[PDB]
Amino acid sequence: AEVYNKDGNKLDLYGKVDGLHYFSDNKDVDGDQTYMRLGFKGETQVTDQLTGYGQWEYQIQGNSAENENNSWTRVAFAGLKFQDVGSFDYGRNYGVVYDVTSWTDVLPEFGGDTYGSDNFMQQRGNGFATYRNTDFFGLVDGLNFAVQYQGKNGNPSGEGFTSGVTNNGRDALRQNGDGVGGSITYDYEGFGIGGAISSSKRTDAQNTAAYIGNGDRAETYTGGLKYDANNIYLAAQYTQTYNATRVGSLGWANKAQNFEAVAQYQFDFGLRPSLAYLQSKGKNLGRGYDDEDILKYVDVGATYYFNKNMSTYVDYKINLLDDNQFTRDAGINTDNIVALGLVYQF
Amino acid sequence: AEVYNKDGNKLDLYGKVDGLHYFSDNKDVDGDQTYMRLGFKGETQVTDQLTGYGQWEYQIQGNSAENENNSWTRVAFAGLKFQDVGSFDYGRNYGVVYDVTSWTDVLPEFGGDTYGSDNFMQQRGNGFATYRNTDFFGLVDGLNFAVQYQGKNGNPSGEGFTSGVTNNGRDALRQNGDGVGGSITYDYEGFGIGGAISSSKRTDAQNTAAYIGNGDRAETYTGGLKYDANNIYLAAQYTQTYNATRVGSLGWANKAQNFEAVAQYQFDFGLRPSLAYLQSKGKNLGRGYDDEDILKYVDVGATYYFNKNMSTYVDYKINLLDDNQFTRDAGINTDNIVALGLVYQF
Amino acid sequence: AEVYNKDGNKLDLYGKVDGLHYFSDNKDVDGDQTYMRLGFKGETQVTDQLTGYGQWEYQIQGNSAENENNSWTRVAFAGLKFQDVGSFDYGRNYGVVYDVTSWTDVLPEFGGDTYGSDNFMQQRGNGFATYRNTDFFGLVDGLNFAVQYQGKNGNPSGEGFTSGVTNNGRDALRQNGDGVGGSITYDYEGFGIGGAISSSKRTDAQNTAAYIGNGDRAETYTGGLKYDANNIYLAAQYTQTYNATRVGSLGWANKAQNFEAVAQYQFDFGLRPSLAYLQSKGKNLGRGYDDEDILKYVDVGATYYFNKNMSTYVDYKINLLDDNQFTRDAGINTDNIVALGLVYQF
Repeated sequence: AEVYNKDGNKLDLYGKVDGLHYFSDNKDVDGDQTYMRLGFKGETQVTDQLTGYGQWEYQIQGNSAENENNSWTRVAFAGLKFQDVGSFDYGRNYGVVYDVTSWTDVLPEFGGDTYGSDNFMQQRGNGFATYRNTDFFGLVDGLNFAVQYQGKNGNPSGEGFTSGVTNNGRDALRQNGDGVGGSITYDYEGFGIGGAISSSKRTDAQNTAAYIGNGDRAETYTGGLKYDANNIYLAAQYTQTYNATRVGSLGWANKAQNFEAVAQYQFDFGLRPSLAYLQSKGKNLGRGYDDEDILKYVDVGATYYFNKNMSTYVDYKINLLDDNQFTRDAGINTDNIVALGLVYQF
Repeated sequence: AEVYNKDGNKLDLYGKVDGLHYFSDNKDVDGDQTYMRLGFKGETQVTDQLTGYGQWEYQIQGNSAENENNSWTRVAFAGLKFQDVGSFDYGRNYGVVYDVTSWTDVLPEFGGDTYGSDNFMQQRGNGFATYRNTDFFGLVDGLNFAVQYQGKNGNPSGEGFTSGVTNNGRDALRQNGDGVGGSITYDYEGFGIGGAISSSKRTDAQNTAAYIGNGDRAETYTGGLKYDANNIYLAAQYTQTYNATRVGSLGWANKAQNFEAVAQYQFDFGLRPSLAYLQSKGKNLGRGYDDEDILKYVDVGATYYFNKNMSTYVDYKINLLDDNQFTRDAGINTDNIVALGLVYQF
Repeated sequence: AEVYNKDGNKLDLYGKVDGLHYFSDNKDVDGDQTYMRLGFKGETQVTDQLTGYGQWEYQIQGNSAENENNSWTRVAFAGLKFQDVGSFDYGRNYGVVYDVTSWTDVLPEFGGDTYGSDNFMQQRGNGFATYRNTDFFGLVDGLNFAVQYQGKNGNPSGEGFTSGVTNNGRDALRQNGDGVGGSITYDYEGFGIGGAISSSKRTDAQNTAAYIGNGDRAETYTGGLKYDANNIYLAAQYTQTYNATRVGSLGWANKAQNFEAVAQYQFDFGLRPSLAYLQSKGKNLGRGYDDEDILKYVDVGATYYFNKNMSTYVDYKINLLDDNQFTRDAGINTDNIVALGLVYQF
């Protein structure tokens, strides 16, 4: 919670430590996943109508030995917020789509893995500019909508590259060009209807013949429904991506028609049994397959909260993906996983 | 100290900065050792009988240049604590043995180097599960005992390995298998008697012919005495490890019979002169030596506290190890060291 | 600001998040420069005349992807401060010269780039020992002067080196030997006159034939003037370095006669228009050039503060360096840059 509050500025340092264990026949994930997150969320009141804010979060891994450090900045964004107008921020922030897919991201640890960090515009990414209007400037409540842009993160500097070079370059699986997107959402009577659209130009370092799924731009459409009332949570979402969904290490997919569903219930003592189904179907991707789903699994779990600071979760990912050549080339999991976690948070 | 305390939860952010300098003829340690530690120790009261807690500490090095970062998570563990029953935690935590050897870890900077981080079960390590009972459920005070388990941390993923692979793999000198251990301690009238036992299965990546000291399991026994009264501190400890004591880079030792002693005195203004002797004898290790001690030195030092936040220490490690072929192969220090430190802590 | 204050010790955790964007034809800097800084500045009152303090700052980069972490410790120093005597600190701290050149370091993001971190003695560096006397032990106010020493940071350990090895070695462009320096400054009636002198022995790893500018020691002289009154800021500074000014990657320069000037004005609402000119002339360096300036540019910018926590700056670096062979060998920028930043700070 808030730790400093005086002279027109408040600042809370938040975070968590998660002692986590993965049990899987797939020895690439089996083991210990203990980690932590630490960050701050500061906000100042410039005037009775203008606000400023800065948030930052840093995830560190606690399962590595003493002689290596695994950690990364999840979010680091600064902006302003003018009342009944909206808020504008810049930095490394969440994607336009994430929010609606965040409706199906209420799992203990798994779930919402039809995308990853440093994807096109569908999760955490750098170079973001987001304008989020709340209540349509007061016409009606729970009618928010956002417009967002992102700049290019091309090839790294110093690696002999001569085209598509940016000071913060990276591997081609995580690069991107100039992209724009929007989102619209209405949440009333508990019922929530959300929609997102995004497009992003692709770089030449990604248009190579090694990575599959060549295309000019990446275009994502998402439509989702949600229901959160009387200790019940239901959510469904359907996304269609064109040249915008990763396929292991082989690159991306031409199309991807994934339909996610999740249902949870909150009991009067702190038990939350969750059931979430995910299927992401790759279609007309190429290389001889020309049709094969990227992901298919169910997740049955239970989270037990003792308060708003201490909790523990059990999770069971039943993977319904048989081992074939496409999976073995892409490196996509096919085994059932168990996740036992103990989370402290402040 | 505590910085946030309200709504049934308290959280203290603690740490220190240490401006340290090493003076040694061994140019591998001679130079600047300035560093810092930062972390949090949060605790919430679930019920009048059930507690939750989470601690985390991160050590960063301040003697490196601007273009590299040296740091690592020392401890990151979360658990619960039920009164007159005990506490159970998980994550990266301290070993079963450490506590009793912690009796001989009261030196300024040196001392307690018969083990290192990511050893078998004798210091900080990942994948820990520890149940510590206090006062034998109330029968008698100062009679605590702990039972602890640790899982395997095998070979890294993505390095072509096909056996003993875990998601948090590392080098073979720091791997381990499934291990279990216990400890029992009685501290009354200042007199403290402690004992620890630990065993750990070894992985096949460690059973190679390159690293010496092949064996099925690693077995450590420790017995120690302590005395802390009327501004006096005495401590002695004897450990015997089988296939569990590192020998530089060549692997481990078959046996190791180390006997540590330490004596310090606290004066009425803040002076603490410390004298600590360490000898760790490797026996029947192989490769032609078949008998040679791993470590032998004395440490004379003085710590001056100005308060509970600011202190400065002088330390003099007289190394009684002559330079032979075994040391030069293992990379074990043989020179006398001086350590001048200025420590601020909060 | 201060977050913990009780029992004779105070501690403030400070920092900032900066959403920054660089626009440049030089694709090595063009892109996103969003970053953050986090640290603590603790201080305890030992006696009514003796103080202890410890500061630490850590800069992390937020423009990198999820699978790499760019960060570094900027300052980490601990010391004591006896009233009307002075303060002594050790660790990674700022250089003797920086302060006077800090008079021309009042730019939004650019400026003060005639040196870099891990230079000889003119900015942040490790192994520092600084004694700063304030008011000449009370004879006259605003007459402070400092004496500072630094030890060697030679070659890294484990890289087959046999001479000039330190436990915290680095690349030869950032090494150094035993150096000493002093500084004297008088600030009265707003008028400030500052002067600094520094000398540093050079290591053999830097005396190679690959890096240009061979010489026994590095010697820097600096003289500067400042004026800060009635919402006006003027500053000028002249440095002459011998074997102490970096030249891209080719090593250093034999001489460097740089003359920096800056002028800013603070308006009654928060606008600060800044104009800063920098020229650093390399002379008699060798390799066939024998005369060529290291840097030459102007910077026109404007910073707008909304409070002491939220601000935003625009900056325009007009580079007056034409592209020749020397620049292309050294890797020195030649293009005009634009910098748009949004800074939140606590």
